[PDB]
Amino acid sequence: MEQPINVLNDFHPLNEAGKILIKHPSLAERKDEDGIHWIKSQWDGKWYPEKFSDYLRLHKIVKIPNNSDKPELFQTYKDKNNKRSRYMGLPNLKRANIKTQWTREMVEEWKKCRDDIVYFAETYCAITHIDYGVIKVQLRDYQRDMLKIMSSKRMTVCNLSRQLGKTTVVAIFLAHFVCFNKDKAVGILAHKGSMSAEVLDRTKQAIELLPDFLQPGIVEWNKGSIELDNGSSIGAYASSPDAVRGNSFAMIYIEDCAFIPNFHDSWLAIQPVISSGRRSKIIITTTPNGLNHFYDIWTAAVEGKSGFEPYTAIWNSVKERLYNDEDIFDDGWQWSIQTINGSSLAQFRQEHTAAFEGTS
Ligand SMILES: Nc1ncnc2c1ncn2[C@@H]1O[C@H](COP(=O)(O)OP(=O)(O)O)[C@@H](O)[C@H]1O
Repeated sequence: MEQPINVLNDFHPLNEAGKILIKHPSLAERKDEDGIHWIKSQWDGKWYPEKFSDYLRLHKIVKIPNNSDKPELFQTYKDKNNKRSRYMGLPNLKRANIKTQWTREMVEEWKKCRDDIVYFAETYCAITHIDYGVIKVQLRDYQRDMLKIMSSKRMTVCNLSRQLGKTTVVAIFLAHFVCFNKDKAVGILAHKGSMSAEVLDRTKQAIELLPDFLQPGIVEWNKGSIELDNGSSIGAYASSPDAVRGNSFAMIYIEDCAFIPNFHDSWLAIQPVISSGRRSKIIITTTPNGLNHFYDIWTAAVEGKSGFEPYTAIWNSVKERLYNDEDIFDDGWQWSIQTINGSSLAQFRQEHTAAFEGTS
């Protein structure tokens, strides 16, 4: 008699010791509904089609309609043929302080966007599909959750894994913040100034695609900063105490925090910003880098010893990873095995499970 009767013959590197971190897909619940077979994921308790083709089939592909002829259709309208209303002859950008008359429906739609960030994202924001092109973005569950937390909490710290598409959500969040709030100065901080310029560029792209009624008039449009007619702005900087002390930000966004050398002095300088009577917002996102400064920030948040709300999302947040090479749902069994085998458990734990190398 070899291994017992009812013991699965498939093993996974992640279950390297008595601890089952990933359950075999054959043990999951299954059901038939809507004419197809479904399997329940162990990661979120949600149902997924057995076939990747159906997973793709069930997603809506809607292009961002190009409408520059019918104002009545204000939701998709952008007056780019009339370069008089344009900024620097730019067809996608709206000109500042331009007197415009609105209808009742337009005011309500604008308010709806101001108060429902998720609705704003999936109705007026996009991503570039490989073959379909520029279409409206359908947020991943973690992106929807992240957007909601960043908007509802004054300070948020996100411990994320790599390649989750987080820049897309950050861009939408910043675009939303400056478009629906007045006189708010936003500062983007990163290890290198070039990194912050990239975040700013992604945010500029989102604003550019917005219809006339949602897009604020453009006052300034540089590679290092922008200013809108509502008085809000965004600037890209290299993290340092001087960058923090040198401006009065309503919001500071820090990119890849755990990989910023000597961040401690920047963190120190941010304490007065946090405790200021102006109630500034602070958003931090990063993947782990051992037991350094970020580990301390994260731990305080998780233990409730700071004003920061913690948020985390790991590798299984990207659902395409839950289908194998034969386009069959396997809850990420194969993807994780190949990723670990192609690197190592240590690298996978840090890079994809958001674990802190600096062991407990
Ligand atoms: N909800 C989504 N639906 C479809 N594609 C997405 C989504 N979020 C991100 N992406 C795509 O993932 C790609 C890489 O993500 P990006 O936003 O650059 O962040 P990161 O580089 O950290 O993954 C982008 O080209 C983007 O089009």
